[PDB]
Amino acid sequence: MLKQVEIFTDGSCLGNPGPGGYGAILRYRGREKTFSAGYTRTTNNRMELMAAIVALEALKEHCEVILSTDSQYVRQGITQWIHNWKKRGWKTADKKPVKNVDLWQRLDAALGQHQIKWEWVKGHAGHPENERCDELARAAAMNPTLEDTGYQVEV
Ligand SMILES: [Mg+2]
Ligand SMILES: [Mg+2]
Repeated sequence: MLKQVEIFTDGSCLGNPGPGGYGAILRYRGREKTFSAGYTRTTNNRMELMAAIVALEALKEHCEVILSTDSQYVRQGITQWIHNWKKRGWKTADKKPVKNVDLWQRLDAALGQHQIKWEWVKGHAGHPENERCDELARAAAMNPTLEDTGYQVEV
């Protein structure tokens, strides 16, 4: 049997683009570990991906992971887009590079490490760990210390 683990994720961004941060909680046997960092210019959706990437990459063995997020962007990519990407070489139908391909490829690499069950929640109301992830992400966005070196500025 695989170790069973729970991960909760959220991103936060003060603009589009603007300062942003991610927040994640990894829970195993009651014990909780938190992850967060802040970036000077980024987007909310890139921070949503970073939260999942960082928490999954922390795992040192193959796990069964219950992954909970309210991000409709992450949900659309996981359930609607990534199957096209893997057939098309990570390009659009116009043979153009897909947006945020650097983070989507990193997330896909981390996801392939584990047995993943996704828990798509509707919001933060009633989900205390997801609310705490939002607090972690917002706190980092208010004290950014890194550059989002993979963000291709759109403006
Ligand atoms: Mg969010
Ligand atoms: Mg948020």
